[PDB]
Amino acid sequence: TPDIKLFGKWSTDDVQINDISLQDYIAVKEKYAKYLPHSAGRYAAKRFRKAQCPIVERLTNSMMMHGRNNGKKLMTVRIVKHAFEIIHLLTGENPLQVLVNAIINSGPREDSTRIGVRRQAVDVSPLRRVNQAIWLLCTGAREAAFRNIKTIAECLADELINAAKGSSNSYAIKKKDELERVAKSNR
Amino acid sequence: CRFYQHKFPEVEDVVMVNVRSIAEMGAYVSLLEYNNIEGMILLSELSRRRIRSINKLIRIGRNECVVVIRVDKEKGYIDLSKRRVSPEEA
Amino acid sequence: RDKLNNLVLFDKATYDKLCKEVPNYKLITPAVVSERLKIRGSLARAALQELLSKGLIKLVSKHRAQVIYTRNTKG
Amino acid sequence: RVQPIKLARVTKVLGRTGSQGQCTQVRVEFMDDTSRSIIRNVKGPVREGDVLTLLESEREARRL
Amino acid sequence: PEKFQHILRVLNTNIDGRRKIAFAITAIKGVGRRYAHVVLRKADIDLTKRAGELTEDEVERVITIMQNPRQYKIPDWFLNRQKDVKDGKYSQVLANGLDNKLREDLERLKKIRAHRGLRHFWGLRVRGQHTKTTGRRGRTVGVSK
Amino acid sequence: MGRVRTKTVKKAARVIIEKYYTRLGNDFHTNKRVCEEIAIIPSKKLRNKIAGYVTHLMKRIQRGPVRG
Amino acid sequence: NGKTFNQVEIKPEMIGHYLGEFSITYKPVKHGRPGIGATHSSRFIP
Amino acid sequence: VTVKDVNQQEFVRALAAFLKKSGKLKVPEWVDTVKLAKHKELAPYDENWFYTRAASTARHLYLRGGAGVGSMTKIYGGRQRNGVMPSHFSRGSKSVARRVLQALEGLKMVEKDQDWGRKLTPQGQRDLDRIAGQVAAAKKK
Amino acid sequence: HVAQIYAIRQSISKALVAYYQKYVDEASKKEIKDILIQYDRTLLVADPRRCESKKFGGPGARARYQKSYR
RNA sequence: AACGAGACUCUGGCAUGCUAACUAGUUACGCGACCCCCGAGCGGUCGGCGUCCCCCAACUUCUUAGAGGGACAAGUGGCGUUCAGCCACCCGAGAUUGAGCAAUAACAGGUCUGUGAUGCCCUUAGAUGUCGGGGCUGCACGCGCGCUACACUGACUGGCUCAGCGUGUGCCUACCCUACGCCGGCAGGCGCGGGUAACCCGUUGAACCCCAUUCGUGAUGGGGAUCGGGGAUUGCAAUUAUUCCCCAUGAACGAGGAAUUCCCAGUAAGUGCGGGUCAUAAGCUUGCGUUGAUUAAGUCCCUGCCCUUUGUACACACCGCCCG
Ligand SMILES: [Mg+2]
Ligand SMILES: [Mg+2]
Ligand SMILES: [Mg+2]
Ligand SMILES: [Mg+2]
Ligand SMILES: [Mg+2]
Ligand SMILES: [Mg+2]
Ligand SMILES: [Mg+2]
Ligand SMILES: [Mg+2]
Ligand SMILES: [Mg+2]
Ligand SMILES: [Mg+2]
Ligand SMILES: [Mg+2]
Ligand SMILES: [Mg+2]
Ligand SMILES: [Mg+2]
Ligand SMILES: [Mg+2]
Ligand SMILES: [Mg+2]
Ligand SMILES: [Mg+2]
Ligand SMILES: [Mg+2]
Ligand SMILES: [Mg+2]
Ligand SMILES: [Mg+2]
Ligand SMILES: [Mg+2]
Ligand SMILES: [Mg+2]
Ligand SMILES: [Mg+2]
Ligand SMILES: [Mg+2]
Ligand SMILES: [Mg+2]
Ligand SMILES: [Mg+2]
Ligand SMILES: [Mg+2]
Ligand SMILES: [Mg+2]
Ligand SMILES: [Mg+2]
Repeated sequence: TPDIKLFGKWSTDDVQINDISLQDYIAVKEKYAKYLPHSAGRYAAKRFRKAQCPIVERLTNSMMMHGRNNGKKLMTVRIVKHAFEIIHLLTGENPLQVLVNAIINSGPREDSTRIGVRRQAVDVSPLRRVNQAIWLLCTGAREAAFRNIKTIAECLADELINAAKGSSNSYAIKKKDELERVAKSNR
Repeated sequence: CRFYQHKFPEVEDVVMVNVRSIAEMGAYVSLLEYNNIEGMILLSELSRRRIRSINKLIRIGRNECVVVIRVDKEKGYIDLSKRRVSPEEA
Repeated sequence: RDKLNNLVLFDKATYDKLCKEVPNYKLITPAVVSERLKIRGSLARAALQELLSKGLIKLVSKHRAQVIYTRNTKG
Repeated sequence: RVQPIKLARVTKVLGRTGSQGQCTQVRVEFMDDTSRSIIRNVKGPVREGDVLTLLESEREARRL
Repeated sequence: PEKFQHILRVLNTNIDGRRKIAFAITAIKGVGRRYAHVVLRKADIDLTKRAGELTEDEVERVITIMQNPRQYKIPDWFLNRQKDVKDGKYSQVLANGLDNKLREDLERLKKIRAHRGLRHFWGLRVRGQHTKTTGRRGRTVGVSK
Repeated sequence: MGRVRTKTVKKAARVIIEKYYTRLGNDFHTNKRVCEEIAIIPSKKLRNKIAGYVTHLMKRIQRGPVRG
Repeated sequence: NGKTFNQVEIKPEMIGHYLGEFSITYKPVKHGRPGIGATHSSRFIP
Repeated sequence: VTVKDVNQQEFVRALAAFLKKSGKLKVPEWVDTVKLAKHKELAPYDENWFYTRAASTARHLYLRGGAGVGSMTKIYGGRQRNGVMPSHFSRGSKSVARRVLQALEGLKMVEKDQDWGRKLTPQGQRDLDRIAGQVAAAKKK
Repeated sequence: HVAQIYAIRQSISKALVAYYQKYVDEASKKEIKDILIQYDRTLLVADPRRCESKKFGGPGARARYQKSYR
């Protein structure tokens, strides 16, 4: 056991990544196992250094948004903790693999740039894939829980779940495939 | 309550839609000749020629007849178009 | 805006549904019971605590912000 | 009207084209026959060597 | 649990029966929330039962406290009307006593045409606020002739 | 960054080598002391940059001749 | 007032108020027509 | 075990439950009709708030033996929301902080030390550490 | 509060590496230092980051007040 | 050859090396004292907690602040006409910290209301050189810098635990920061000490945050405008309410059209705290810390800037000139 690390509870070493394009850009196994999603981490000092950042910490940073959350990070860690604890119930599966699935199945593998409304189609770099997937599924949650009785942990959990199996009931998937159809038309 | 003998409109049909929100790369519009499954019209497909302001063509709450081009009969993606209509169809 | 109707205390039908919903769920939070039933939410909390006092449910994590339960830690 | 996905590996970065200099010119292999090669235009920050994904390997974009 | 009547009509206003009793009786004018907690505390009532869970005799115990606060030992610095200008009494005006006491106060002011009476008349701001860029109810005017 | 030595750093380092060539070896920390002894550089920051160009020029002069 | 002396007969109800409180220092406003600078659109003369 | 060995919240709950188990420690008459500071907006929920407040006060005296009322009102200060203007830091109530320290001297737990201020008597510290051990043994700490 | 968790977390491990290095052999502390520095740096090397100083013109260090042209 | 750039001056980051400290400390024990067994033990001894009291003990890690040291594209590998230099990497406290200072030539820029700097003009005893009152706050309306919000990533009520830059008795002038006791629900009042300041306020018990309770999608306990009544402090004087406290009243506002501002790392934003003005007194501004992201490593498209070539009927210079 002491050679191996957990977010208190969840194991990393049983994870798998099936998109060989994203194996360089999602950090979860091995030297990227940390006990908490909270490190000082001067990541945003050089260009690609953001790729080394453990994926759960990236999921936390992208969550404290819209003004009256800027900076409040300990709330974000206590949100993520609860979200995973709910996910393990709603499935009975490992929470980290579900997160890795919901990131892989949300990166739009083609987008349309603007040239002149005249657009053109282009393919997205493997880093932008994950950078967009994170944004999308954290906006889905923040949006689903703005005036409902549900709690942000509940909505983030069911968002990760409904996305890890592309279901058209999740904001992320809808927006991704809708961003791809617009590219498909003006190919 | 359903209007017609098929709940999902077929390709090449002209439909009555009430535009509801002008999107960033289209508009999210209701469906009023079929039940209210959403529709998305691409902004490249309002008119055949250059436009000065979108509010002069479409604005929230205006019944209009548009032609569907493609649809994922499974997932629910109704792709809609307005360049491709004659006023007789209307 | 609409009128999300909710009760503050149970009627017999709803009380039956509570003592029978326990196995149906693998996620028991105040919010989900307050939405699947027509419960205010300050009532869902009290009812869930009452059930927990009957060993009918198992508390998996309680926080100041969010509470959770589980089905039976069985099956 | 039906084509499988293709996976290419970036082998060289040429320049940053587009009107605001947003997209990037890049030359890719094909990971099943490393003989093939095309020039593509990507949107994110490509490095070198990472696996793109093409939804229509037949095109070959030539400017902005 | 407890499926008897909930709504109650305390004096001249419909107190909804659902809300917690503290936040239930606040639907009376002149009775904010800080005063209500004191009334309920001096009434010995539980503070975890809604308005529907009180019988017909506790409610009188609460009313008589709201009406005669000075005698149930609620100090003279809680009452909203103090050394009343016309007769020196101290009390909480409750429901229409509030309306009439505001009405009488504005009449009292206008009668001797004090600078506040005229401001209440002309419909302006009575305290010392600037009025050049505020309030601003009316309609736009054009420079054309 | 920059790192383009100014002409007041590329003229000291040229006179010094002409006068004292047999002291200026090939490491930087000894040159940083020789230069401090021979000339009067009125700063630490300037002294180091001068003694850092001296080493470049020394490495180059252990090949063919330089034209200054 | 600032220029006139305004008479005031004293009533008993004036008790405890201030004297100046019965003699206002200005005419109440009623507006004219907006002038040539009134709106951000209004400015132009050839 | 001393007091620093145990979780400083359940210790407070234990000390309050013990203080309100002796019949001593007279409480002021206005205990139920008081805001508790200039910046609050409501009266405390817990009907026994005086007992909790005295418990925490004694604990705070234990950890820093020279308080006086002018810091009990700072130890208890908070943030005032000035309506439509920015908030600002605001002190506690002098009068209840004073009556709390006076009520503790009646239990011989507190005494006015040299210079000026207050500290716990030798007999007060025992009363504390005893329930500290009680807590550590109940929760197994 | 948080900036003291890292002070503590850095100080104790910077200690177990200097109690070894002084009263144990040298080659035993090279084990500690590499079990440590390979997992997370800044358990031995302090962050050099400190707040930058505000300037006139803006609310903080780099922002500026709004500019109303017309 | 001269100026500007750069160099330079201040500041932030590193020294367990030096200098040396009752106006900073730490460790030790000389201690002793309190307390609990909390562990061996029993309760002392072995130990544990101490901003409890000492030392004419030892020292300078933490604190303070002086002298020097350190970083140079210096080492290694690529690209460079093998030059000037660029890119990645190693060792490292650090391989780009932030400011101040700044040229030639100009502008009909601002300031005669900073000046006992000042030409000319005006008024000069029925004053344009003093006291009492009013005004600069007046409200149909158009705009600018902002503050608080539209809530559940929340509001309320308790509980727990952390800073940094600073100022402080006033020379006419006449006032300073506050400990500790007592009285009052609160603002506040009386009493009696310290401070001309690393000495006292002060170990500056700061807010957000952190932990636990009530509410439940409802303009609701969100929000806190407007208005009634009452109680204090400043001052010669508070009405057109100086400021402050309490009970009460409970509006618009459910993320904002066309447009448009600022911003690259301890930065944006959230959060409070000192300085200035200040008899009383920040929704301002100037600084300080505290929790601390997303996106970029680019381009000349838009708005502008610098250098070369080219065209001109412009030179008050395209906001030009000019035809019927
Ligand atoms: Mg706020
Ligand atoms: Mg800031
Ligand atoms: Mg420097
Ligand atoms: Mg320093
Ligand atoms: Mg000490
Ligand atoms: Mg120095
Ligand atoms: Mg080389
Ligand atoms: Mg290194
Ligand atoms: Mg610099
Ligand atoms: Mg210049
Ligand atoms: Mg002048
Ligand atoms: Mg003059
Ligand atoms: Mg005079
Ligand atoms: Mg005068
Ligand atoms: Mg003015
Ligand atoms: Mg301005
Ligand atoms: Mg609070
Ligand atoms: Mg004023
Ligand atoms: Mg300020
Ligand atoms: Mg002052
Ligand atoms: Mg001030
Ligand atoms: Mg000002
Ligand atoms: Mg140039
Ligand atoms: Mg020419
Ligand atoms: Mg020419
Ligand atoms: Mg000419
Ligand atoms: Mg002209
Ligand atoms: Mg022209």
